[PDB]
Amino acid sequence: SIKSEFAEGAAVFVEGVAVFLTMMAAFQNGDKEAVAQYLARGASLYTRHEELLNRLLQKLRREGNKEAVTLMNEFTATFQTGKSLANALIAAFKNGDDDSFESYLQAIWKVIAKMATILDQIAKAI
Repeated sequence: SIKSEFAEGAAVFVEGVAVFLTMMAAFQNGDKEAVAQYLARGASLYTRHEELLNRLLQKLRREGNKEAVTLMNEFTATFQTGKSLANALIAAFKNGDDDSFESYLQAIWKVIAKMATILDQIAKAI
């Protein structure tokens, strides 16, 4: 159902946000081995989330909920376009470029915050 897919996607979002916050703290504390593990985990969370977003969008389009569809479109467009920032973050990790890594963490967080606002609006429109 729409509600089942939404709740499962929300829980993956919560996991990803938590991992991201933990990764920012590890980076600040100079624990790069932990940062590497969190970056690897974020990758599988991306795949898990993308599947749930697809499933939810299919169900929303079939039921014809216009407000929820347009919000979900913005969430998914941001999720997909934001992959470019994630790839740059990974590149900075591989290059040992901590200044760039820091910059992308802070820019990504701004996007995550926007996505969390959209997600709350989706919950109120389903």
